[PDB]
Amino acid sequence: AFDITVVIPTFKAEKTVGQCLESVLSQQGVSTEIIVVDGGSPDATISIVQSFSSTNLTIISEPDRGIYDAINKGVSRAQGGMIGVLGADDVYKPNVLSVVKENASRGVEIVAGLTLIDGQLRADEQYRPAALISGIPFGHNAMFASQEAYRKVGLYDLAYRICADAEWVHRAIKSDISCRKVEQVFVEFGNPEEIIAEACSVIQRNFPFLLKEEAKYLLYGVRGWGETSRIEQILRKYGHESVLFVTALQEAFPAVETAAALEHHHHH
Ligand SMILES: C[C@@H]1O[C@H](OP(=O)(O)OP(=O)(O)OC[C@H]2O[C@@H](n3cnc4c(=O)[nH]c(N)nc43)[C@H](O)[C@@H]2O)[C@@H](O)[C@H](O)[C@@H]1O
Repeated sequence: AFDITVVIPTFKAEKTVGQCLESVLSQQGVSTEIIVVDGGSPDATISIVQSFSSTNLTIISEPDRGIYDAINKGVSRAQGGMIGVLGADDVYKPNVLSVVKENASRGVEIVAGLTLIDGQLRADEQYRPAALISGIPFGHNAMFASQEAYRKVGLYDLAYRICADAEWVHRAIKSDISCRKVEQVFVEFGNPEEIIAEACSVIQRNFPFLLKEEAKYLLYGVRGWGETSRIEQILRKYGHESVLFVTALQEAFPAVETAAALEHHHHH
């Protein structure tokens, strides 16, 4: 019934929710449903959300198990053709929703754009198997996914409080969900061991034969935070387990092509 659904999880968002909503309601060229999933804010959040045009805006306000629980409730109710998720500290840039509608017109399942963070572009990676030894390849708040993409992939895994976004996109890649990356900014905004722990866990969900430290090595290698002289060793160790894994490494690290060809030849 709507081109776009925007799911906005909120808790105590009074300082910025107005700006968030203004970036959504101002979007021209589309019909947009907004679902605000509030976790029981005691501040001005609900009143401010109510200060906007309510025609296509639903407010859920009730306790939840966190951001991704709230997102799941919103996604589950969404009626739009493409579904985006915006945090209250985020803004969509002008004309972004019309750009999503235009770029979704041939039936791609995910349309993702660029993200501006503290005035710099997020260092995005390609949506491909190489992302499976990394994190989320684009900003989650720059992502729009269709009803069918959510039906096929499913919901966000609440076990991940930091990286459920990455884990969902990794599932999309593994499920061969189609994706179109648009080279335009869609969204603007401004404990490391826990983040690293979750990111390594997400990678092991793709490749369960990896030790945590090997998942970490691969993540740091693809992101450029660490060295790569052990990639070939990792490839020899596990290549036989999974053609997807061999593919992921040869994409991430094209210099290991001669060794990856050898894994393919012997095992796949
Ligand atoms: C929206 C998500 O934000 C993540 O940023 P991440 O710093 O964790 O989370 P924050 O930026 O602090 O909060 C994100 C949004 O969720 C709301 N919020 C925070 N906690 C809760 C909660 O317990 N329940 C509900 N209903 N709302 C909550 C907050 O008001 C804000 O709009 C991204 O990493 C994800 O990719 C996605 O963009």
